[PDB]
Amino acid sequence: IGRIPLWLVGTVVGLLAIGLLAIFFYGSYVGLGSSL
Amino acid sequence: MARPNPNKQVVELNRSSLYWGLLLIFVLAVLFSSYIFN
Amino acid sequence: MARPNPNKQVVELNRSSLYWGLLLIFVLAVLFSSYIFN
Amino acid sequence: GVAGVFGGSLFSAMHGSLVTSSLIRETTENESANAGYKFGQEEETYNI
Amino acid sequence: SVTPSLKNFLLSLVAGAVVLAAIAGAVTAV
Amino acid sequence: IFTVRWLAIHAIAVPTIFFLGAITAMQFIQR
Amino acid sequence: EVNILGLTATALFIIIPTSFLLILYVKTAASE
Amino acid sequence: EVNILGLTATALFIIIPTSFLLILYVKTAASE
Amino acid sequence: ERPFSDILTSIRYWVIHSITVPSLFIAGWLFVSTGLAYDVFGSPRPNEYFTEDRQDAPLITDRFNALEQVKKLSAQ
Amino acid sequence: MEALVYTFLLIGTLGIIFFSIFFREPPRIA
Amino acid sequence: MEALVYTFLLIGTLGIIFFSIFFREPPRIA
Amino acid sequence: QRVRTVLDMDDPAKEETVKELRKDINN
Amino acid sequence: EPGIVTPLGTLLRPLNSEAGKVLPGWGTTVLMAVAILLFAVFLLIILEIYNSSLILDGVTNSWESLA
Amino acid sequence: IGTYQEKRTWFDDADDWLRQDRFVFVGWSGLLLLPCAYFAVGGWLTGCTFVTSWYTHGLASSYIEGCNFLTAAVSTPANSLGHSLLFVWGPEAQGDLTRWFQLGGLWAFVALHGAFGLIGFMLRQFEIARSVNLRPYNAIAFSAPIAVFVSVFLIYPLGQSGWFFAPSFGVASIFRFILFFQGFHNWTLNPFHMMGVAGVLGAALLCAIHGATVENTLFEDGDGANTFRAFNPTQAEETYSMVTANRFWSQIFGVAFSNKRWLHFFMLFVPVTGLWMSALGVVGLALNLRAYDFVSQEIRAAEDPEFETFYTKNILLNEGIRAWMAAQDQPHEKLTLPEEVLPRGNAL
Amino acid sequence: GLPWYRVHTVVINDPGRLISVHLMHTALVAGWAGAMTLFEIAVFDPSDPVLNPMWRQGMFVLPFLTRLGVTQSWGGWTISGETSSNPGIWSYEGAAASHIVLSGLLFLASVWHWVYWDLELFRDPRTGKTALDLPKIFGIHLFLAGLLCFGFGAFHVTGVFGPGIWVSDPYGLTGSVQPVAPSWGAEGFDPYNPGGVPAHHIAAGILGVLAGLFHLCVRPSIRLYFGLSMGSIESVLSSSIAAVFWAAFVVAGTMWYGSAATPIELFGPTRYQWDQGFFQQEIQKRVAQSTSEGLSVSEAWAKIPEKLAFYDYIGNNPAKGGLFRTGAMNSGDGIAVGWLGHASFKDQEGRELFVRRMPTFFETFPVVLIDKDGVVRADVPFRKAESKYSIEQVGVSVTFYGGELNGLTFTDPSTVKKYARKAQLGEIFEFDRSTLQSDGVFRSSPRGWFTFGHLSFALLFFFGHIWHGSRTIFRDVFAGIDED
Ligand code: CLA
Ligand code: CLA
Ligand code: CLA
Ligand SMILES: CC(C)=CCC/C(C)=C/CC/C(C)=C/CC/C(C)=C/CC/C(C)=C/CC/C(C)=C/CC/C(C)=C/CC/C(C)=C/CC/C(C)=C/CC1=CC(=O)C(C)=C(C)C1=O
Ligand SMILES: CCCCCCCCCCCCCCCC(=O)OC[C@H](COP(=O)(O)OC[C@@H](O)CO)OC(=O)CCCCCCCCCCCCCCC
Ligand SMILES: CC1=C(/C=C/C(C)=C/C=C/C(C)=C/C=C/C=C(C)/C=C/C=C(C)/C=C/C2=C(C)CCCC2(C)C)C(C)(C)CCC1
Ligand SMILES: CC1=C(/C=C/C(C)=C\C=C/C(C)=C/C=C/C=C(C)/C=C/C=C(C)/C=C/C2=C(C)CCCC2(C)C)C(C)(C)CCC1
Ligand SMILES: CC1=C(/C=C/C(C)=C\C=C\C(C)=C\C=C\C=C(C)\C=C\C=C(C)\C=C\C2=C(C)CCCC2(C)C)C(C)(C)CCC1
Ligand SMILES: [Fe+2]
Ligand code: NA
Repeated sequence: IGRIPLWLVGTVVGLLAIGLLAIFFYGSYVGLGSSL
Repeated sequence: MARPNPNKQVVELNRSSLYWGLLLIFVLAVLFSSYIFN
Repeated sequence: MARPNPNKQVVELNRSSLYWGLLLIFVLAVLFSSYIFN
Repeated sequence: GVAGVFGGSLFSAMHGSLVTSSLIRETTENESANAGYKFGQEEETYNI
Repeated sequence: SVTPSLKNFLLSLVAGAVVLAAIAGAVTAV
Repeated sequence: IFTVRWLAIHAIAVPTIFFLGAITAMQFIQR
Repeated sequence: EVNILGLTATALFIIIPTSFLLILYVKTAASE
Repeated sequence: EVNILGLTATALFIIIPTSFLLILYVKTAASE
Repeated sequence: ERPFSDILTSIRYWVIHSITVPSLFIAGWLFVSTGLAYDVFGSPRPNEYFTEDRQDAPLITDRFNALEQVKKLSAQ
Repeated sequence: MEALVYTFLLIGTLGIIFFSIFFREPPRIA
Repeated sequence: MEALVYTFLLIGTLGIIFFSIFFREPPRIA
Repeated sequence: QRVRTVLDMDDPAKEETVKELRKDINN
Repeated sequence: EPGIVTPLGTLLRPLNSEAGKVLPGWGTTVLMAVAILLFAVFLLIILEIYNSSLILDGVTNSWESLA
Repeated sequence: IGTYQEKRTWFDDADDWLRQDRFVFVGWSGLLLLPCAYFAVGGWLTGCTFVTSWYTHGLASSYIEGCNFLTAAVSTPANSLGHSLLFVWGPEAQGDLTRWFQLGGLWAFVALHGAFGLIGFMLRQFEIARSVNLRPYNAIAFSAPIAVFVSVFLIYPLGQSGWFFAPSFGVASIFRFILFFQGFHNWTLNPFHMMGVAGVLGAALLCAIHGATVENTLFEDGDGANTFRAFNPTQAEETYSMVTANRFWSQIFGVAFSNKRWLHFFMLFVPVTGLWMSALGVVGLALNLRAYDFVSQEIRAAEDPEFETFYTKNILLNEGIRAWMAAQDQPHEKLTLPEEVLPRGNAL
Repeated sequence: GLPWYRVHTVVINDPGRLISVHLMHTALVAGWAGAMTLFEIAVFDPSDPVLNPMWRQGMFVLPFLTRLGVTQSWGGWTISGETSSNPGIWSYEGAAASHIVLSGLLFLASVWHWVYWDLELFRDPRTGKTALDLPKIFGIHLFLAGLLCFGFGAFHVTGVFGPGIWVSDPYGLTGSVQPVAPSWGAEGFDPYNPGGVPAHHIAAGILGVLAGLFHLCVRPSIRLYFGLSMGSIESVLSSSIAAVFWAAFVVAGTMWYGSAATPIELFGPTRYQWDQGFFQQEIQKRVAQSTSEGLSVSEAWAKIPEKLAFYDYIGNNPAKGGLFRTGAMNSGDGIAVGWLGHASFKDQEGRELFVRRMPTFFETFPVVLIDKDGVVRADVPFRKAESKYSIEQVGVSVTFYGGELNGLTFTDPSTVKKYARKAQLGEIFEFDRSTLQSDGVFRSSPRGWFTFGHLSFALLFFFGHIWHGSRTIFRDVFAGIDED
């Protein structure tokens, strides 16, 4: 209980979510679904 | 002479005049349907 | 339970309901006249 | 915008249902359930 | 005769029976 | 715990994470 | 091929007066 | 010319529900 | 009651979730990278869309012989 | 419908006269 | 006859709107 | 009579025909 | 207060003489559930027959069936 | 029940376990809602991810091949497969899951399970409303979207030649379905669709206007300027001045609501009515009954090359949509129509 | 007072007045049935039952009449191509006037029950309050329903005492009202088998009688009684609405999908028959069979009947109308007066081209003449300025082999384009459009109108059932809870 911050946990989850969104958007310009 | 109308009257249609009017309408109907259909 | 019906009720339609009914009927006629006349 | 108009209809139906269900009995299947008290009191109706 | 569609339908109703049996056991548990 | 909340949260969480991994993997395939 | 003009004429000349007299009779019987 | 069927349909769809709503209104206001 | 606000702060959650969640991420990696998704769900790879016999989109034209037609015109 | 409308009108007349005979208002004032 | 039908229904609905706006029942209970 | 002709001559007029759709694996 | 006494009314009176007269326990709930299950299986059978998805030897599900 | 002994059976224990205050309510209808909705969302998410459409439609509808969330979808089966329910044990699949997915049986799976999940969930609104004892107007309200689901995903493909004309579960798939009804059915012109549009737009209108009116009549109720904390769930007074609101809209719009029972019933009424009328419209379109032609307009435009309307432009544009889209949209039709029979404008 | 949507709730607790409104409705629907039958007899033209069938004339209740046995009327005609036999009292107009007399009798009975409503039959003996024993009432009506189903299945449809069913040819050529023997096997559940209906009715009536016996002798359970509120009339209202829209869904589904209970000679072809090339493959295989042995073209096609070519025409299709494309299909694109024949198209060097037909979804489809294999060889061009597919340079010629037009081949003028456009719809027919001031757009079949109305009503009654189920389950919160 309270050993690592809840706000910091939310920050780490947010960094992973933004990273996944960035990876998904990056995959649209390269490879399959890149029209090239 | 005031806001409500003292000349207001209610309508009365008894059953005898009802039956007479209905008979009148349907007798006019049987008389003129054959002629409008022509 | 007697000679008159105990379940007799009166009907109430205020001016708002009158307006809503007339609006519904007239807008329905407005919409569907172009299709009925075609 | 499509999500918002569909959600606006959804939230309209939802709010309407949740607060027309939350009715303390002042309007019965007659015009109103005034037998408890007639019009003219601050005793508020409904529930939230 | 016993058409493959009918045989598969019989196995299908048996499978549905055991699926609802497992669901009943699960809702009986927990 | 293995209560109804445990079962519901895990039934939602496990395949979402599994498929998120699968899609992140599919982000790097070239024709 | 069905004379709809005469049909609607007969239908209206029945319906409008019988309904009107029924309204008047109902208000006479209700309000004595 | 003139679509008499459509004219009749539109005319009755006006008058009959309109007369219905008006008659309940005037009978409701007659006996409040 | 665990209203979900305490478990994230607790390190005991992340003791076992630093293995299960990356294990599922790696499981998805091997699942699609080993072609198992293609093999299980019938997904065709990018180099097996137009075979030598037909150069256009595959056409269906059947109801009852559907499985025999997929054995005819699948990705070999 | 040629004969049917005259049939409706004749039946209406018969029903009206039947109701006027039987479902009439009772004769009051002498 | 087509055009006057549309004109009449439109101006009639506008008339009902006008009548409901200015000659409504005065509001009660709040 | 001639089974291959009658399907093939229903083919240009209407391709959704039962005669064309049944037993299309052999074609 | 008393209703109008009627000959056909007192004829058919026993058929309305047991309003609410109800058996306790669960009754035949198991039997009606079994009947509903058999009825649902029969309905699924006729559905899959009428879907051309339960092929039988004699049923063709086509206009040729009445040929 | 009703002052009886009511000797406890397995039904009583099962009902007592099903009606408990949990993280998510289960109830008796949870026997249907939870598994059916689970397979519905799982099938849609898997078919958007792995299950392809290179068999059925001959196009890409999966995450594995280059389709985004806006592009991938659970595609419908093919017209040649008819209205078959496509069971795993059905004659099409014959118990092969790998080729069941490829023939599009997952679409029928998701559609049937989504229907039964809808049944279970709105049954659950009955179960909750009975558990805590108020009217199920939530169920009467949600009766309209399930009618929409029935009319769109079941009644229309049942009336058509097969599930191929059903809406595939997706984003661009529903977009294609919308454009299909535009080109082939003239679905904008149908009055039932017009009443559906009116109902939903009026419902969004009512939601926005009611929320804003309540929020701008919220009284003082405190000294902090954050008015949300100025509300107290304990207090029995109204959070908003409905008198002030009524006189405001009486002087702005002319007519205003005077009874909040009528207000909230009307904002319940408009979307349900609109969805029900549009559902009846889709029921009409299921049998290819469409509001397509205005016979006076085509007759007068035929005898006079000078008369035209935006309606006439829309009809000709519908012919364009049909001609240029059905060629690949309906692969079973073998539409190898050349370009000189496909119609054009000048320079385009 | 009472809201306008509530005026009928005054008789929820008055069984006598419930009888009154039920009998009033029965009178109204009986009068409507009689009026519609006489109206459709007045509009009906039996001059050409071969080429101008009643389902092409917007006929709705006469096909339900003919399906069950009545085939002739009082005027001296029969729709089966024969002259009238002895008509008796049970003709079309006889049934209409009989339903009118029923309407009057039911009207007078409704008035009687309205006036006399407090019968002791409606009063409970133990408590003295007005009550109805709904499980016993249901047992009674289940016994009568089983008896009526058994009588209709063992006496009418079997032909031992009734006439049978209007059965037909598989392609809608030869059909009449005849008895059919029941089938107890799998073919008994064959939907297109006419023999399944008598076995269906016999088994269903027997089962209904036995179930009525259990409902008469056995009482319900307390748990079930407080479960679905059997002691209330709103529960039986909701359940009855549920059952009737279930039946409406069944009827609409069978009407669209075709059945032995849906004769093609009374209701027209099917959209699935058109899309699946049913009459087309029939006509073509008959021609191929006649060509294979003996007779050649231009006389073998004359062996093709007048009915089948009319059936193979999308203007007869139920899936081509509109909501407001109103009236008979004859009023749409004229009355059919004759069959031209099969338009045969040849190229300049000589090879048979085929016209691509117009599917149900398309209001307008391109007219293309495609090769024997399935290659595009000619088309009516939009640009008319490019390629080698325009008719005047490809050189196609239209031949015909049928009734009115058999051996005059056209190659030069726009007549070949006109006949390609006409045959692109199916078989080419002459229609007269001046008799009914016919317009040209495609009207809807009576099947389509039936199925549209009953699907919409079934879904609306789904709303009615779910609402009355809500009201019945939740009668405590709809009426009042009084601060608890
Ligand atoms: C003296 C009794 C009588 C007789 C002999 C007839 C005879 C006829 N009627 Mg009629 N009718 C009657 C009474 C009668 N009617 C009454 C009292 C009413 C008022 C409700 C009607 C209202 C009526 C209408 C609206 C119509 C007819 C029509 C017809 C004609 C064709 C019927 C048909 O083939 O459709 C087929 C009949 C059916 C498909 C009924 C099926 C019954 C369903 C399946 C019951 C399902 C629920 C059931 C209780 C379940 C049982 C469960 C089991 C286990 C027991 C036919 C000549 C039709 C016509 O041609 O117009 C004149 C038509 O339009 N009638
Ligand atoms: C569900 C029952 C049913 C069915 C399937 C049919 C089917 C049919 N009827 Mg019919 N009819 C019925 C009930 C039914 N009818 C009833 C109860 C009546 C008494 C009023 C009539 C009276 C009647 C007449 C007089 C005629 C027909 C005719 C026909 C045939 C032509 C198509 C048509 O109906 O026009 C088109 C159908 C529509 C345009 C449907 C309207 C779409 C919806 C309902 C509009 C919604 C209402 C809307 C608010 C109205 C606003 C409009 C307003 C502005 C005027 C057709 C096969 C014609 C015929 O062929 O004669 C034999 C004919 O002349 N019917
Ligand atoms: C045979 C089926 C049936 C029966 C017996 C009832 C009976 C009843 N309903 Mg109900 N209902 C039904 C089906 C049925 N309903 C369906 C299908 C729907 C979905 C549309 C509803 C939706 C519904 C609602 C929302 C409500 C009721 C209500 C009521 C109660 C009083 C309303 C009333 O009748 O006053 C008179 C009705 C009118 C004056 C309606 C006006 C006439 C309409 C607009 C046009 C009529 C056209 C023509 C004459 C007939 C065409 C219909 C026919 C072809 C089917 C009453 C006991 C009320 C209730 O629940 O009580 C609390 C209520 O508010 N019903
Ligand atoms: C020459 C000329 C005139 C040319 C015009 C030609 C022309 C284009 C004509 C138009 C044709 C025509 C009418 C087309 C429309 C046809 C159409 C689709 C009709 C729909 C018909 C129909 C039956 C639809 C069914 C669906 C349905 C029920 C929709 C109803 C929609 C509807 C009425 C919505 C409500 C609208 C609205 C203004 C909401 C009220 C909001 C408001 C005033 C709140 C006030 C308020 C808010 C509070 O929060 C509080 C607290 C208080 C107190 C309070 O007061
Ligand atoms: C310069 C000012 C600008 C505004 C002028 C234009 C405003 C138009 C007035 C709104 C319409 C009035 C509706 C009457 C119906 C009416 O007044 O009902 C009456 C109702 C008031 O009900 P109450 O609150 O009195 O109900 C409680 C009672 O039971 C107790 O007394 O009004 C409303 O529900 C709120 C207004 C909704 C307005 C609905 C919008 C209707 C759209 C009309 C579209 C017409 C078709 C196109 C035109 C051809
Ligand atoms: C008294 C009497 C009698 C009889 C009489 C009569 C003759 C009656 C009748 C009657 C009738 C003759 C009836 C009919 C009717 C009709 C109806 C009943 C109808 C209707 C309607 C509806 C329901 C509609 C609806 C709708 C609309 C609105 C439009 C279109 C669409 C729809 C469908 C939605 C006699 C002497 C014999 C004997 C005994 C006594
Ligand atoms: C198919 C099928 C099945 C079933 C299954 C299931 C039931 C499951 C599942 C599942 C699931 C359930 C899945 C999932 C997925 C998900 C995902 C893939 C996600 C996502 C993505 C994204 C992109 C996101 C974003 C976001 C948002 C928007 C929200 C929040 C924030 C974030 C950022 C996270 C089986 C095999 C049995 C058999 C039959 C068929
Ligand atoms: C909890 C939360 C969340 C999450 C969030 C996040 C994710 C956050 C973050 C964030 C971050 C993560 C941030 C960062 C930052 C940083 C910054 C902003 C900085 C800076 C600075 C500068 C300006 C720079 C400069 C420079 C240059 C220019 C280059 C190189 C060198 C140097 C470094 C000097 C969510 C939404 C889910 C929910 C709600 C809340
Ligand atoms: Fe509110
Ligand atoms: Na252009």
